[PDB]
Amino acid sequence: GFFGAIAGFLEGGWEGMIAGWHGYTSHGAHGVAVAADLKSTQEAINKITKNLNSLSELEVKNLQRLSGAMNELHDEILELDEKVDDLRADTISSQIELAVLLSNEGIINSEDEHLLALERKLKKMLGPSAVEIGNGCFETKHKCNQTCLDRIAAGTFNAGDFSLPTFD
Amino acid sequence: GFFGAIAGFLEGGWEGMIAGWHGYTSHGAHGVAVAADLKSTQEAINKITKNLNSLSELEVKNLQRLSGAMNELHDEILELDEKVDDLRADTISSQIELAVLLSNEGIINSEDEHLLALERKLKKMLGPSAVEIGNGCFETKHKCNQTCLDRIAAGTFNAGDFSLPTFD
Amino acid sequence: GFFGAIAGFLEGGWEGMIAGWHGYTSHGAHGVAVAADLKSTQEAINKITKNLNSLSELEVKNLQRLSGAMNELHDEILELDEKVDDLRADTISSQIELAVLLSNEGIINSEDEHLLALERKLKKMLGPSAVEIGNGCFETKHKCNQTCLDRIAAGTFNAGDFSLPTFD
Amino acid sequence: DRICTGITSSNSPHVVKTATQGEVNVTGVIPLTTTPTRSHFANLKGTQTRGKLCPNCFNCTDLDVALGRPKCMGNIPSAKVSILHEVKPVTSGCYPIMHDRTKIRQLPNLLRGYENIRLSTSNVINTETAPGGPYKVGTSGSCPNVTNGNGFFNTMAWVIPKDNNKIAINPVTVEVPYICSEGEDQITVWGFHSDDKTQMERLYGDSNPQKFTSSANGVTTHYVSQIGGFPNQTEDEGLKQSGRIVVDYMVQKPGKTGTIVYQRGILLPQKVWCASGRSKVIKGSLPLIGEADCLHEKYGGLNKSKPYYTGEHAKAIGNCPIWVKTPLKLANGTKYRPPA
Amino acid sequence: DRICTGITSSNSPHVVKTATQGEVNVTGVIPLTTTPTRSHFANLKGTQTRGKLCPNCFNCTDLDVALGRPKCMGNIPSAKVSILHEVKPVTSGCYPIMHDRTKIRQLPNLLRGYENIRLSTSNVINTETAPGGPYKVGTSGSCPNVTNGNGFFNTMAWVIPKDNNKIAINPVTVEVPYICSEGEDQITVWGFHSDDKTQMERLYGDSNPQKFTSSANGVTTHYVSQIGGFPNQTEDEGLKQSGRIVVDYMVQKPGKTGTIVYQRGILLPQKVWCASGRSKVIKGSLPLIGEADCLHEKYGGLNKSKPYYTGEHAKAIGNCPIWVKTPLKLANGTKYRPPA
Amino acid sequence: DRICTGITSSNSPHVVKTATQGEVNVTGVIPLTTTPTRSHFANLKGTQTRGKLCPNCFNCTDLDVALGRPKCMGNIPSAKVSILHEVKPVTSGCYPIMHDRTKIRQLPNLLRGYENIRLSTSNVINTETAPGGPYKVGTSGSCPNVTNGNGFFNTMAWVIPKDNNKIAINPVTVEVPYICSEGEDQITVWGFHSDDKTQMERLYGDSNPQKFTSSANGVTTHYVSQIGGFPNQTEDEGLKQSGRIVVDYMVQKPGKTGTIVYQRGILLPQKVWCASGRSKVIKGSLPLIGEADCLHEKYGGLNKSKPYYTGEHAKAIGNCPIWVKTPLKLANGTKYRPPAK
Ligand SMILES: *[C@@H]1O[C@H](CO)[C@@H](O[C@@H]2O[C@H](CO)[C@@H](O[C@@H]3O[C@H](CO)[C@@H](O)[C@H](O)[C@@H]3O)[C@H](O)[C@H]2NC(C)=O)[C@H](O)[C@H]1NC(C)=O
Ligand SMILES: *[C@@H]1O[C@H](CO)[C@@H](O[C@@H]2O[C@H](CO)[C@@H](O)[C@H](O)[C@H]2NC(C)=O)[C@H](O)[C@H]1NC(C)=O
Ligand SMILES: *[C@@H]1O[C@H](CO)[C@@H](O[C@@H]2O[C@H](CO)[C@@H](O)[C@H](O)[C@H]2NC(C)=O)[C@H](O)[C@H]1NC(C)=O
Ligand SMILES: *[C@@H]1O[C@H](CO)[C@@H](O[C@@H]2O[C@H](CO)[C@@H](O)[C@H](O)[C@H]2NC(C)=O)[C@H](O)[C@H]1NC(C)=O
Ligand SMILES: *[C@@H]1O[C@H](CO)[C@@H](O[C@@H]2O[C@H](CO)[C@@H](O)[C@H](O)[C@H]2NC(C)=O)[C@H](O)[C@H]1NC(C)=O
Ligand SMILES: *[C@@H]1O[C@H](CO)[C@@H](O[C@@H]2O[C@H](CO)[C@@H](O)[C@H](O)[C@H]2NC(C)=O)[C@H](O)[C@H]1NC(C)=O
Ligand SMILES: *[C@@H]1O[C@H](CO)[C@@H](O[C@@H]2O[C@H](CO)[C@@H](O)[C@H](O)[C@H]2NC(C)=O)[C@H](O)[C@H]1NC(C)=O
Ligand SMILES: *[C@@H]1O[C@H](CO)[C@@H](O[C@@H]2O[C@H](CO)[C@@H](O)[C@H](O)[C@H]2NC(C)=O)[C@H](O)[C@H]1NC(C)=O
Ligand SMILES: *[C@@H]1O[C@H](CO)[C@@H](O[C@@H]2O[C@H](CO)[C@@H](O)[C@H](O)[C@H]2NC(C)=O)[C@H](O)[C@H]1NC(C)=O
Ligand SMILES: *[C@@H]1O[C@H](CO)[C@@H](O[C@@H]2O[C@H](CO)[C@@H](O)[C@H](O)[C@H]2NC(C)=O)[C@H](O)[C@H]1NC(C)=O
Ligand SMILES: *[C@@H]1O[C@H](CO)[C@@H](O[C@@H]2O[C@H](CO)[C@@H](O)[C@H](O)[C@H]2NC(C)=O)[C@H](O)[C@H]1NC(C)=O
Ligand SMILES: *[C@@H]1O[C@H](CO)[C@@H](O[C@@H]2O[C@H](CO)[C@@H](O)[C@H](O)[C@H]2NC(C)=O)[C@H](O)[C@H]1NC(C)=O
Ligand SMILES: *[C@@H]1O[C@H](CO)[C@@H](O[C@@H]2O[C@H](CO)[C@@H](O)[C@H](O)[C@H]2NC(C)=O)[C@H](O)[C@H]1NC(C)=O
Ligand SMILES: *[C@@H]1O[C@H](CO)[C@@H](O)[C@H](O)[C@H]1NC(C)=O
Ligand SMILES: *[C@@H]1O[C@H](CO)[C@@H](O)[C@H](O)[C@H]1NC(C)=O
Ligand SMILES: *[C@@H]1O[C@H](CO)[C@@H](O)[C@H](O)[C@H]1NC(C)=O
Ligand SMILES: *[C@@H]1O[C@H](CO)[C@@H](O)[C@H](O)[C@H]1NC(C)=O
Ligand SMILES: *[C@@H]1O[C@H](CO)[C@@H](O)[C@H](O)[C@H]1NC(C)=O
Ligand SMILES: *[C@@H]1O[C@H](CO)[C@@H](O)[C@H](O)[C@H]1NC(C)=O
Repeated sequence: GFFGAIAGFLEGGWEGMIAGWHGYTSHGAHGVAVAADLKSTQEAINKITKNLNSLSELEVKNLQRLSGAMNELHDEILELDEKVDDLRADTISSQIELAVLLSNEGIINSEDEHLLALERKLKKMLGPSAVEIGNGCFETKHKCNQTCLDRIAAGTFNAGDFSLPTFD
Repeated sequence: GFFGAIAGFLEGGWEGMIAGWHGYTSHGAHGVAVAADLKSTQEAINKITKNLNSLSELEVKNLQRLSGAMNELHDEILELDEKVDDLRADTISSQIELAVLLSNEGIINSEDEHLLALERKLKKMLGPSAVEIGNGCFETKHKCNQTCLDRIAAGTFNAGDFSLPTFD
Repeated sequence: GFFGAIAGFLEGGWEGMIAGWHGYTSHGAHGVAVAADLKSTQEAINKITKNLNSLSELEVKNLQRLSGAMNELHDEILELDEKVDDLRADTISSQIELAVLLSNEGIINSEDEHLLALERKLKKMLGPSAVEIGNGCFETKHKCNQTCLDRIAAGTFNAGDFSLPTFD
Repeated sequence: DRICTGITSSNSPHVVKTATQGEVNVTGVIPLTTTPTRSHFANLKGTQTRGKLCPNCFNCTDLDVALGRPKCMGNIPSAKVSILHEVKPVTSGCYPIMHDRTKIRQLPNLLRGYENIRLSTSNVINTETAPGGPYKVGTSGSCPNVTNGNGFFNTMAWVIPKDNNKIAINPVTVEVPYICSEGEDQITVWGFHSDDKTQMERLYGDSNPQKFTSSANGVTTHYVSQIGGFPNQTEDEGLKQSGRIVVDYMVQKPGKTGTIVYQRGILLPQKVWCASGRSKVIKGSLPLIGEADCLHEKYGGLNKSKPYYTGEHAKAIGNCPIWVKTPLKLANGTKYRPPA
Repeated sequence: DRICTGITSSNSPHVVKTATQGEVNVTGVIPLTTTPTRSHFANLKGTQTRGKLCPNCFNCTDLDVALGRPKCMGNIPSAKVSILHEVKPVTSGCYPIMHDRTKIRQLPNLLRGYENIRLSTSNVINTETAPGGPYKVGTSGSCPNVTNGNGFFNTMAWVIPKDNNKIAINPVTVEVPYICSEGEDQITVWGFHSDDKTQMERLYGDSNPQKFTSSANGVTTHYVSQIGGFPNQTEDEGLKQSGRIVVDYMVQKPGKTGTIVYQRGILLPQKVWCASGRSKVIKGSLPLIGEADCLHEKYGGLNKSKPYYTGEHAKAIGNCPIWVKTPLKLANGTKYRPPA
Repeated sequence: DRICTGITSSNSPHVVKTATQGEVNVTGVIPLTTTPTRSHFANLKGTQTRGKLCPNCFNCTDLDVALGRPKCMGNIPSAKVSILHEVKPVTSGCYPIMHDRTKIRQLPNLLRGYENIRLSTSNVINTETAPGGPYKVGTSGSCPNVTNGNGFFNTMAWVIPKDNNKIAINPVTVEVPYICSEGEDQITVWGFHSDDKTQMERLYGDSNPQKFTSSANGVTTHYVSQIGGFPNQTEDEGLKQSGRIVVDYMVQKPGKTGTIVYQRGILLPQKVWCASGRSKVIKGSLPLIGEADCLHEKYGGLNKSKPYYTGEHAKAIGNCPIWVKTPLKLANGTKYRPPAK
């Protein structure tokens, strides 16, 4: 979003990320590794699922016929009744449109916030010997091939596996 | 929230924090010290208080009787008037419910953002000799018991009080 | 906002920042330099413009006269029609008032988020030799006068211009 | 090495609107609307649904039942939901009525608006003490009863002056008492018979136009009869008749009396309708086939899936999708990114 | 050591709904609603509140005052807010009326719908030039005036044909002129007296049913009188009478005249109501006890605290809480966390 | 050196409301509303706008045309939008009417509610077979026709009893058939003539008050005529007359018949109105000057700029700004900051 654009986050995307919406990439001698973070993707999906349930909870009164107003006899009243129904449908429609707009706004805008959280998951595992660049990337002393990246996504990566220090 | 879940923030809570909603903890030889951040607590309450005032500012037109429509004579009209009132109440109720939902959305979702802000308050005071982990915690070279933590919450903590460097 | 207040971000403002809403300052032997970030300002302006277009997209049904209800003859019906119009205007106005409130809420609250993104733009250019304080400031080894600051705002600043290391 | 945080990139054909980024493409969406398809109408799930007023009254229209046509008396089941299947209800038997001269057609549509509908068991007016000399009770071959003898609408009494009473009268006034129970509305059915000059003379001893005036709840209705030269018989039994009746109804709110001022040819009210509660009513058609979550005037039977729907808005009852102006979509993915 | 940022953990019995996290427990909430309790009605704070039409008219019902019953004339104070305390208003004196044969009962409820209400000081029809031969003005013991002499409703004139004029008449037409001031609505009260055959002949020289027709603003109303055999006297003075009057009202918009076509027994309009502005009206009961921010049809007098309220929605005027379906709560704490 | 992130500080005269910070000053706002100014009414952009029912019928009012006054029939254009410029329409010719004794004044305003309006070409009642003895068709100098001969309202027939029919009658009933086309509403105009005792005798052979009753769609209307002593002629042709007519209308929905019960003086319906569709109607004034995006009952012609507007809410049609309670502003800047110390 606008954060990433100013922060200099990568504006492009990775086709290799298929098992998730968000995750990590790694650049070294192996080339470019790509892994999806299932935890971040699930959180995004759970938020959307809760949002869907929230939108689906809305109840509005049925619009039926007036019981007293008879056809032909009470046509003028029935015209007003038609108008009341029409305006109800109109007003609630725009209100729902607003509620959905704000919902989609939140979801799309939360993308960069997922990345920022993914920064913290990555940072801790990489240990004190890694260097935070700031654009959403970290510079490591060790090699990090596709196999290394997968352990990061799964949250099992240890810094001691490269003789580097960990947060105790 | 979703940020903390991905970032690996502590999902639990501290019963010892009774004077505030958010704050700091310290883990060492002293055991576990706990102090509440009043600055952060006031801010959260002030947002909610302003939010209450905003919700309380809403005015809608009174619903009274029609002046012209007489009982018995105009019952068919009065039924429609009854319908208009019902739909007004229904529609505005749902609008207010939406407004309150978004308010609660904001308040509950701002929890992690308070934590993220508390990171910056802690980081500056702890000085350059501390190591930022990323999970909302800092590792210090020094001991920090309850007396030390109270000074952190109160914003008086100095790194020089442990002969450690400060941000100049 | 509430973030900056807790994070210890500067609550004041810089009158010298005239070409933009957000940006950077520099404190050294030169005194206090000030530069505006056009990228951050443009993003903020673009979001508002999109918000304006969204608010301007709303259409609601016209309120006209009933075709059947005749003056004098159907005055009681016409009074209810008057009431329907009045309540429609009332309800939609408050809905729009809510929509504008939420828009302005987002805009004003996103200020600190621009700053946080500006941190990441600044951090990368300053290189690994700079020290992140946490209060939105970085400590540099080099002098950074008004000329230096303009290169930062324009995103052209290199750390190699002081023989300091860069993030490649 | 350099490890970074990244977002996927896939085909993004779906579009949603945002507040601060305009329309954006997305990798996935959850659909919130559908355009329903027209179906047969049905019973509202979890609610007895009224179609015909009297289900066990075979070969009887609702208007037949409402007027108390012989052979068309039965149980009127209570219903919290009713289908208006006749915009202009018709009769299918009994004595020829000139329907469009009153509001009578809407009577069964008026009734179905109530939850509970019952016909009174006692008469509201005693014909043997009713104003306007002594009467005998007339019947017709047009209205054969359950044993096929000559009869008449059970809601009314075709009173005929006795042979020694064939004389004109000034307009006399009868009070229609409220005989219904606590809270019930009373619907009083009444009218008048008219004929050609000859039959008028034979039946009533007067061939001048007769005048009828009703009053209830501030509503007054005035009628003047027609002597001969009637429009053709329609919606009746098919038995040729020289005369025509005009039928009207009169709404009496709880504890309220009504008045009928009448001359010769009067059809005095007998059995009256007693109705209470409110029934939810929408336009629809018969028969009701199956069960549904929601009844919709344009789409008929309809089951709820998506929370919203698009298409033709109309009156709808039950567990329904909420109408929306456009096909809304909830984002279930990420804003489109070109491949790196 | 390790210094961290943390969130408290306390008892969290309260629940609020969120968009992206469903229902969540919290340590504290601010209640936004209350369920009000029923109280006596009251004066609306900052607004003069009408109960009875004429406060200084003692022993008078609103309908009494509206009909111009003797002893029941006084100042009708203006009010922007009125309480409808009689859904079906009653009389408590004067000549026996057959109320339910017209819309007359609602007359004072029609009046209270206006902000300003006054009775005209001049008569709208001069009885000495009124169509239908020469008249004298009749009075009754049922309607004793302020000095306990025989009188009548001041809104009407019981005109009687002179002794040399006791004869039947064809329906004659009188124009009711608009005599109210700029912007005011005129409400014309009129009617007709009827009796048994003997008294009708003595009083009018005709014992046939009389016919009356009014027309104003496109509304036409027709009545036919009843000769003897009346319903029992009610809501009147208690003095036995052989006759009954029927009373109706007629609304004339600014500068618009109405017509009354009448025969014998006519009660010609005299003093008329002149009304302007609109008064906000809700149902309620008397007396008004104290002061309140808000009058609610179900809860009566009510002061505003919480911005919203739950319970029975109904018509309500003043500084009121807005009705909502559920007890909404604003979060004032943190989402529940288990102890570490 | 120490490099920091900072926010500007400028003049902040504009104020907007927030959810969590109350009212805050800002450096700039985008106004979302304006208070419109009153203007002349105009044609609605992209839609033909009806004013007078008959634009080319000069010296004819809408009520004149609706009653079928001679000289006042012309092309009646269809319109999806109509301006109600007469709250209480008046006549300007033909035989003197006592308007306020019926609902007749509103008749042309009823018509303009329809998109399509036409007068029938055939008569709805045959005067030569109408109940109540034999009739001739009467005319007046008050109603000069297209060839400048004496005539009458084309919507009605002033039937006079033949010389062998100058006698009182019992109330007779005529059925008014539905003669309009698919989907059309029929609006039947009728009434009755009355006069002083002398003229009544000459014209009708009865000087007693006459009674008339209409019935259609459950609506019954009863009238009793007046014999002499009429109010003065008004809104008519100007020729002095001893008699007055009362005119009423009767709405017949598709396939619906109406009845008229009548005695002497009856004005039998002839040509009837056939109307279909719906026209959007608001109050306004004539003439229509120019073109506009939106027609507003208080502001007349109005072009849309800001998405919303403040001021007097009223009925409005076309491309209109949405009414709001307060002058809303969208924030286009930053929350006020004091100069940094
Ligand atoms: C415009 O009005 C004039 C009358 O001012 C209409 O012309 C006139 O029509 C009447 C009736 O048709 C004629 O009167 C007589 O009718 C009897 C009927 O049997 C007939 O036998 C007589 O020979 C005589 O025609 C009258 O002569 C005739 N002309 C005039 C100058 O009055 C004229 O028809 C009206 N315009 C239109 C377009 O109809
Ligand atoms: C929304 O999220 C994705 C859209 O890409 C849908 O796909 C699911 O993704 C989860 C991954 O956490 C896995 O269960 C499967 O890959 C998918 N689930 C199924 C049942 O196929 C997901 O289904 C969508 N959810 C909703 C509620 O629409
Ligand atoms: C974003 O979505 C739009 C609409 O789905 C895409 O535009 C469509 O492209 C297809 C090509 O297969 C055309 O047939 C449609 O006519 C286009 N729609 C419109 C409204 O122009 C667009 O290509 C998508 N963008 C991306 C980057 O995938
Ligand atoms: C149905 O049939 C006839 C209607 O004519 C009824 O039986 C007649 O009732 C009269 C009443 O005085 C008596 O003369 C006889 O009992 C019958 N007369 C003839 C000529 O048959 C019968 O009561 C009607 N109603 C029912 C059966 O419920
Ligand atoms: C809506 O409700 C249910 C959906 O479960 C349908 O009712 C069942 O439909 C099946 C198939 O036609 C039939 O066996 C019965 O009509 C119902 N099942 C049982 C066991 O009784 C109903 O038809 C649905 N209608 C629509 C229009 O979707
Ligand atoms: C969250 O709040 C709910 C609702 O107050 C709590 O559930 C209640 O628990 C008490 C005691 O067990 C019961 O008496 C109530 O009947 C429950 N209410 C409902 C609606 O289930 C729940 O215990 C709270 N959770 C926590 C962790 O405090
Ligand atoms: C109340 O009582 C009688 C009406 O019956 C009125 O008495 C009349 O007063 C006038 C005064 O000019 C005398 O000329 C009449 O002779 C009196 N009539 C009778 C029968 O006594 C009395 O004035 C009324 N008072 C009012 C209306 O204020
Ligand atoms: C009104 O009271 C009268 C006596 O004050 C009652 O007298 C009734 O009059 C009718 C007229 O023919 C007769 O049937 C009886 O004399 C009475 N009827 C009854 C049913 O008892 C009368 O009951 C009361 N109610 C009215 C007239 O409606
Ligand atoms: C609403 O508030 C008003 C204002 O306080 C109350 O009126 C006061 O009531 C107290 C006792 O209840 C008296 O001692 C005061 O003299 C009253 N003051 C005024 C100005 O009237 C009123 O009772 C409250 N009513 C309700 C229903 O809450
Ligand atoms: C929201 O809750 C907070 C506490 O969670 C309230 O703040 C407390 O209020 C008490 C007395 O009202 C005072 O001791 C302090 O202001 C707070 N105490 C503690 C221990 O935090 C606050 O008043 C509530 N807000 C509203 C609007 O009710
Ligand atoms: C923020 O609010 C208002 C903007 O309307 C400023 O004060 C107003 O405008 C001028 C100030 O010179 C004076 O009329 C009053 O002080 C205010 N008027 C009204 C009607 O409120 C206020 O100064 C602004 N604050 C800043 C820092 O710019
Ligand atoms: C509304 O806009 C229309 C067109 O945008 C205006 O009509 C124009 O008026 C100008 C000046 O009188 C002429 O030069 C143009 O030729 C007109 N164009 C058309 C298409 O008519 C109209 O005057 C505007 N009205 C208001 C009230 O703003
Ligand atoms: C919002 O305000 C900004 C500036 O505060 C407007 O953008 C500037 O407009 C001026 C002239 O109005 C130009 O000279 C600048 O080049 C614009 N861009 C800047 C200063 O970055 C912007 O137009 C306003 N938004 C809207 C919708 O009008
Ligand atoms: C990384 O993968 C490559 C695959 O060829 C290989 O060097 C090895 O499996 C991994 N290297 C390390 C250091 O784990
Ligand atoms: C904490 O640190 C200082 C050390 O002098 C002092 O406050 C205290 O002795 C220590 N221990 C505790 C439990 O406060
Ligand atoms: C800033 O930088 C250069 C020196 O590196 C030179 O222009 C001068 O010292 C400074 N100029 C200003 C305007 O501050
Ligand atoms: C009336 O009935 C006759 C036969 O009895 C039929 O020929 C005629 O067409 C009918 N009238 C109408 C208008 O259909
Ligand atoms: C008037 O009120 C008194 C008591 O105040 C009561 O006795 C009487 O019946 C009432 N009516 C009349 C007409 O006096
Ligand atoms: C109209 O005639 C009536 C009755 O003669 C009279 O009241 C009125 O003053 C007359 N008006 C005019 C303008 O002559």
